[PDB]
Amino acid sequence: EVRQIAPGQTGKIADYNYKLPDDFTGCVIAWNSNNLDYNYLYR
Amino acid sequence: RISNCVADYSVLYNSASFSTFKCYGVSPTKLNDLCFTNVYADSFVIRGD
Repeated sequence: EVRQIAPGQTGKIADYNYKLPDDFTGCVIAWNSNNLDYNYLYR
Repeated sequence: RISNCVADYSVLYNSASFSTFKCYGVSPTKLNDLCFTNVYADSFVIRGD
C-alpha cells in the first residue's frame, strides 16, 4: 500500500492512524514479513 | 442527474470502500462543505487495467 501510506495522504490511515506532515522524504523497501519472520493492527 | 436531496460525502470520504478515490479540482475534504448548482454522474465497469 505504498501509494496509500505516503505524502498526499488521505484515508483512515491519515486521520485515524498515521500521516506525518508533508516534508521532503524517502521511502521504504520491499520484503516478506508475515511469512518471513499476522494479527497486527493500525491505531 | 440528481437534485432534491441532502448529501453527506463523509461516509464515502472516510470509509475507504471507494478505493481509487483520486480527485481533481476540489478538496475531497471540502466536498462535505461546498454546495453545487447541479450534479451528473456516469457509471460503468471495465477490466482491472
